[PDB]
Amino acid sequence: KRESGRKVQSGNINAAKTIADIIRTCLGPKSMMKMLLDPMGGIVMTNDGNAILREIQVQHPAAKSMIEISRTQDEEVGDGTTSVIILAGEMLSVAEHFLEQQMHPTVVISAYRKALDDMISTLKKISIPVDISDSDMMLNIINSSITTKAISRWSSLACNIALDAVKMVQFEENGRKEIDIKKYARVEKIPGGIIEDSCVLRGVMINKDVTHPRMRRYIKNPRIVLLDSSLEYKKGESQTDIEITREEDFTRILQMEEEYIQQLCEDIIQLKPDVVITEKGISDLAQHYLMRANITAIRRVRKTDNNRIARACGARIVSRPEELREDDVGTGAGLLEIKKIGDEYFTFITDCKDPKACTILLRGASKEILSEVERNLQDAMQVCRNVLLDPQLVPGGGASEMAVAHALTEKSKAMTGVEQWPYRAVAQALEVIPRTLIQNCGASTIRLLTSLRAKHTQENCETWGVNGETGTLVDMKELGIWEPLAVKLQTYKTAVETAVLLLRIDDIVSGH
Amino acid sequence: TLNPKAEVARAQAALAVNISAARGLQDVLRTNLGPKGTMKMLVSGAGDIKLTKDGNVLLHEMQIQHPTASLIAKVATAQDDITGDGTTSNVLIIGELLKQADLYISEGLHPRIITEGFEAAKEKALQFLEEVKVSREMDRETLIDVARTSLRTKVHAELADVLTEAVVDSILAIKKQDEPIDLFMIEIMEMKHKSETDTSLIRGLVLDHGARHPDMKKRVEDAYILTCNVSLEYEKTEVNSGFFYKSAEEREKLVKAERKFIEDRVKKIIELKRKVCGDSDKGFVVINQKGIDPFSLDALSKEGIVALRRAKRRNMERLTLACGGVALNSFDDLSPDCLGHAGLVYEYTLGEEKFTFIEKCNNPRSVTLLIKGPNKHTLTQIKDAVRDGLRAVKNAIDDGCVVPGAGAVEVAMAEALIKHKPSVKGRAQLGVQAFADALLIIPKVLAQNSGFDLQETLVKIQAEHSESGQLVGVDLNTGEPMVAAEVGVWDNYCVKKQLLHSCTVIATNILLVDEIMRAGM
Amino acid sequence: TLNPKAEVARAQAALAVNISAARGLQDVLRTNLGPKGTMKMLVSGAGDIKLTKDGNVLLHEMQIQHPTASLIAKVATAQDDITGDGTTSNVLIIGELLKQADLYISEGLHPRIITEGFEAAKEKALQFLEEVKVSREMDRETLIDVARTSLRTKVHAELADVLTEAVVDSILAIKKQDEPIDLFMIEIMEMKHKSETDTSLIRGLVLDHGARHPDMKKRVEDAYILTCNVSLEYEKTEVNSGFFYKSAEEREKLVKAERKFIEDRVKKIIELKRKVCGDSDKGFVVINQKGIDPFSLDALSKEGIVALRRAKRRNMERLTLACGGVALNSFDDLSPDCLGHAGLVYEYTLGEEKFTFIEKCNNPRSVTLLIKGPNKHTLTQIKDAVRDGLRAVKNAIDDGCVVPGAGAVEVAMAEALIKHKPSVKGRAQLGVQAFADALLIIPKVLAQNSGFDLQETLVKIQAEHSESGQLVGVDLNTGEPMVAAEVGVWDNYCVKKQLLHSCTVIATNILLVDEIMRAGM
Ligand SMILES: Nc1ncnc2c1ncn2[C@@H]1O[C@H](COP(=O)(O)OP(=O)(O)O)[C@@H](O)[C@H]1O
Ligand SMILES: Nc1ncnc2c1ncn2[C@@H]1O[C@H](COP(=O)(O)OP(=O)(O)O)[C@@H](O)[C@H]1O
Ligand SMILES: Nc1ncnc2c1ncn2[C@@H]1O[C@H](COP(=O)(O)OP(=O)(O)O)[C@@H](O)[C@H]1O
Repeated sequence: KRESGRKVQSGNINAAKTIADIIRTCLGPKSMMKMLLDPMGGIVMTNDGNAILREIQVQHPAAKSMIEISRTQDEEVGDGTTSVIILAGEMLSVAEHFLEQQMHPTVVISAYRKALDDMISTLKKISIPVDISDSDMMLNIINSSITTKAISRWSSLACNIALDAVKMVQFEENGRKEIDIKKYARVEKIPGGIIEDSCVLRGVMINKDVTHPRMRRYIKNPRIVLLDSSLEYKKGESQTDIEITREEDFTRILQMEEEYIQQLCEDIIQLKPDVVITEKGISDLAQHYLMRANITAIRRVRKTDNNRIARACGARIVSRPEELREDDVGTGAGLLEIKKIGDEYFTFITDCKDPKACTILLRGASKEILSEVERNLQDAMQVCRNVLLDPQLVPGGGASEMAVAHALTEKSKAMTGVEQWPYRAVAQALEVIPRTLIQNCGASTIRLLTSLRAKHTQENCETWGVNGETGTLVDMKELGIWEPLAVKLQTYKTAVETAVLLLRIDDIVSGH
Repeated sequence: TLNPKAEVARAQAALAVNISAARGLQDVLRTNLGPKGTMKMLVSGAGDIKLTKDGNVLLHEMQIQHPTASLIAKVATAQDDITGDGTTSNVLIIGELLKQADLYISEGLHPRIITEGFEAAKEKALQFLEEVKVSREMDRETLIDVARTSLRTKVHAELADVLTEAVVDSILAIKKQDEPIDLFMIEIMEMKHKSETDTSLIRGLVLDHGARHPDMKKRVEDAYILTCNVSLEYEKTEVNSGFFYKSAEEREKLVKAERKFIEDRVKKIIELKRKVCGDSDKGFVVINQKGIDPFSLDALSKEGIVALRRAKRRNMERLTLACGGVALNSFDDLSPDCLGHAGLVYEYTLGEEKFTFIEKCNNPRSVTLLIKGPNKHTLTQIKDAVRDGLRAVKNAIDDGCVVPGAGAVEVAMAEALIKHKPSVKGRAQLGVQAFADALLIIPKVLAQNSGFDLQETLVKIQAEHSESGQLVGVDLNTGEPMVAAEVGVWDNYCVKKQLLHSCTVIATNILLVDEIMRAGM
Repeated sequence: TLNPKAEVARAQAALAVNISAARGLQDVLRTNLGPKGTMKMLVSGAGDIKLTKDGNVLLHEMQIQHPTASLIAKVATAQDDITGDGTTSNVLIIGELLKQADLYISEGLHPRIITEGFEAAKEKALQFLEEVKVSREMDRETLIDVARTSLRTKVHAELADVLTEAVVDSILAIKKQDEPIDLFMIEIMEMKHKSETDTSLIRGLVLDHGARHPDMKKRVEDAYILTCNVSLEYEKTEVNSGFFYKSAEEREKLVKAERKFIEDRVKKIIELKRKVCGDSDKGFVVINQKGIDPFSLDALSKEGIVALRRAKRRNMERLTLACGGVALNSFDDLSPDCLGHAGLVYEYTLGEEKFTFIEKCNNPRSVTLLIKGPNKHTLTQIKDAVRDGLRAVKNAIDDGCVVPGAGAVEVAMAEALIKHKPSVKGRAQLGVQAFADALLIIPKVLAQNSGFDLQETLVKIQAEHSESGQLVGVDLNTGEPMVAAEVGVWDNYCVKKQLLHSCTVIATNILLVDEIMRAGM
């Protein structure tokens, strides 16, 4: 029914801790697999933290919050999501100070929020900039995802695709340097070819099919037209259908259907275009004028998809076709091609311009290999987004965790009060990240984690992390495990903000 | 630590659940390894019985109760799709790999350390396979040893010489000048009313539907093959008309006019028959897929034509590439350029049905292997053995290298791994030792099924050492060592190659399983 | 097929029961192997507590539920009486031998074949000791490492350096003239009212009861010790008479008359005192075992004579050898022949009690090891350690050859047995492999108790090889390899020799058990 008292906070901890214990071993390159018993007796042997929790049923609402916060991470950053839940579960797993010591959550939350400002400052100290102009460094950075994948045979290809693609979308002139991979980097697959044939189209590719053969097959100077209205007979304000029974009234309603569709098409062809792109559908009578005009018929193109076209070829959006002025012409466009590349038509309006958007062409030998190349390239685009938004990397392999933990432990010495105890407990929670990397490799956890903390005390904290493959210690200057800063800061805030959230819950109430 | 309506195995006992399933599946399939191995029955529940030793059939068609064991069954499907052999030996090595790993995992060893040893033992075992393979030329004497080695594992040691010569000759007819090979060129037919040993080859092709008229020729020693797809039965009016009648007889009178479009096209058939060698000591055959009217059949039958009707898409496909007759979709464009040619064309009468045979062709690029048996399941068992025998001869021809059998490669690779110090990690050799002992399960099981001691057989073949290339195997009749290359036992290079790639990947992934969770089960 | 009140396991389950018992007993004693190993408690039920790592005490004094495990407990009683060490490691090898045998017995191997492999490996294992045994001459530094190696496994690493020099010098005090060392020459005495680290050696004997009178000399630098066994207290009439009294006063007259039997003899002690060097700068001591009246203690104390009473028979025999005076069974025949000679004879004062010490003897051929501790159980703990440390130095001197420790012999013999093929049959190769992997339990367990990974430690010491005779063992503090000779870690030759002969005999006999029948249980 409901929960109240200390049972709530201790219950939310066991729920969040239980969800993290599932994916404790799903961290690093030597991640362990998980067996998911389907209801029909089947098994899925995935090792992805997002896919595991997505398929698991959870009864506690605290678990739904942990999972729903992880999904929000995937939309922004396709990496480090597993670290959020583990840290959020370890930060909450310290229930000694929470209940056994009878401290109020406001005392704990004030310490967790104080450490978060210190964890953020320490990560910027151990950071390091990157020369984004040199693509060789970004290759080593993007290899964190290409490693242990089938696309390693064309690893450099994936970097040049993702690197150059995000640079086109990056509109730095607006100050904030916003990037939109979902809209301005729309990806579409093309059957045929191989992995090497994968490239980036410098334009906008529409997957519209060819309905008739009377369409422009190859053009050197396209002329694209844009409009939102539909090419059909003007209906009434309501959706009332036209019901007719008298034959004499048919020719009247038919003539009204033909003339208005006729006059609207006559104005579209006055500019001598090569393709009519409309947002809404195009009826059969309207297509009879497009095939007669020897121009391509295109429809069902969204607003943002049309906005990129006007920036590419120089077209102009109009409400209706009747108001089409001479400005709506795609002069300077590269070419218009509706070739059937791999048993599927593809509209290419590429040009020699970068209209703050592009389209990625995924060539491949089969749908299985195409999907493998697809999901592997999206993460590379996001790593390029995170580095280009904030070109600062921090040492990975558990080094940034141990480096930050030493700063809090040394800073807690001057922390007079009861908040020093949970403030230090957050530092010991960061050690769980190398604790799992060492557990997966099989090396002794206590022996290496003890020596690992000693290296950060004496030697510089910017290096001396952990090697997940070998298990021994290694400097991140010698091993390119450097991860972005924006991923770690958002990973650290989301873990503390999530733990602060569940700690603020004291009564699970039902009602609507 | 779990939500309601679910379950979770947190500790390492989840791994023991997967090890127990593989150990159980090992003990099931080990009794059907090799020729002397037993057979397993597949009761479909409806009442159909089926006996077979093919591990792919005992895992794909047989549904497995345990959830974990069904995963390994899907791999046997994947193993059969690449090489078509080794599915049984794949499961036995997986069962022993996980068995040997549990001995060290119980001592506190992590699974990830053992899997890194398998990756090292695989590369060493893969390099040693390159040295043992024999790249000799493939001759009829060699492929017979391959076909016998592949067919004796699926039959009662009586259909060996029967299906061996058929399986070998079927392949040699479809490869010359280093051309790429395709097993789809060989058709597999099944017929009853004869003993199991009545299997033989068919150089031509078998057709289902035969001629239907008393005046037909039972055999045509020569004829031009005319491919067609036009319905010579009663069809609708082909012109813009309808049914303008006043009674039933007037409706029937218009059907005569509707038959004018078909009846005249029958004369066009008779015309080209009389034109293209319609003289004495000659014949003509029509293979029209669609139906033919009884009255129209009377016209062609009296002219000495052996007509056929209501054929399948597969028959017309092979009939075209074999005979060369191009399909005419309308008799208006009838011409002699679309005509083929063939030798003997006859219909062998069985006790119940009949089938048309088009044997004695020059180079049809397609043949047929006619299987004969008394029962239904026996024909299916022989169909599987031929497909496994053809794919075995295919691999030996495509991949010109072959390797010895009878566990001689497994015994040699195991000795090489033991004679291999660590190179990736100190503790990795524990997995290399487990990989070595896992390979020895193959000669161990061959000694069990043959009825000999498991330990005496393996120790004798291991003691064979000399200052020269020496590869001994398990003699199923004697039990003593036996040079598999001398007696004529040869396995493919892709079979042993894919075993190491398939065994290591699955034995690795099953070891990396830390927890077993219910996804709403 | 069975009779009432009878049960028998005809199948191989009798081995699975006996093998399971050894594995259980293995897991119990493996935690107390070495100095880093944990201790076991021995609750007698009445409330007494006793802590000890000595496997013989954990098998002789403790009670075991399993009947099969009680057989192995009796073996430790035999192993202790012959060598004095190796009872714990004897049980580990039996469990690991039976563990490896069960792995092969499940594969259909007969038990008798495995026992033949042990007999072949055992004979080869014994020869390896003769090659690696170091016949170093017995000196102080060598025995310190041996006694340290034994005493550290029974104490908290604090009494080791204290007890080491004492146990070494105790044997050297009695070791001379190439005589066989007798442990009866060293008596072990305990004392409360002091801490544990106050243990030290006493050159002479120590007695419980001492002089109790104010007029006694606190220390006697020299004296003619008189050995006697005559009671100087109220005794019965020794002449042809008896006791007849009429009242309490007439009874008191019989005491005065009966006391004259002693009063004439108490002055006899004063006579021989004045007789044999009664001048100045001399002394006299009486060690009469029987009771002495306070009158005689009061009389002789005025003459300056230390008289003792209520001693043991064994102490009187040791006292005669220390002094030289033969025991006089009757004071009437007193003479100087019954006298001896000794040096400083003082009295050690504790908080409550006081003890007699006869240090500075001439030729006792015997010493005493004075143990001191605060608790009762701590005295029994240290006593069991010194008895084990004494036998360790005894075996090192009785058998001048020693061998390394830290499992260095087991790691070496394991590699030696692997490089050795049979000579009776091939299947004995499996038993030799089980013997090889069984000896490695000792270096495996030492890594567990020290808190290090079982596999990393063994692989390092086993991988360490060179082009020369090189030893290698487990470093309990660091976990890295360690040459035992370069650090002072040595075992005995008879211990390792009896270990191989003991484990092979019992692991053999346990494997030959085909059935377990209840004799009316
Ligand atoms: N090659 C490597 N060596 C050492 N540590 C690595 C390596 N690759 C990734 N890691 C570590 O593993 C952690 C998880 O990485 P990743 O799998 O990319 O994210 P997630 O586990 O959230 O999916 C990171 O914090 C990183 O420090
Ligand atoms: N004369 C023959 N002698 C010894 N072993 C044989 C012989 N023929 C086949 N074998 C063994 O039988 C095993 C199984 O063969 P096969 O049935 O083709 O594969 P699978 O059992 O995996 O389907 C092979 O590993 C091979 O070594
Ligand atoms: N510091 C040490 N380093 C290496 N090995 C040791 C050390 N101390 C003891 N050992 C080993 O522990 C073993 C057991 O010693 P001990 O307790 O005397 O016999 P048991 O365990 O059979 O009663 C010996 O074989 C010895 O080699």
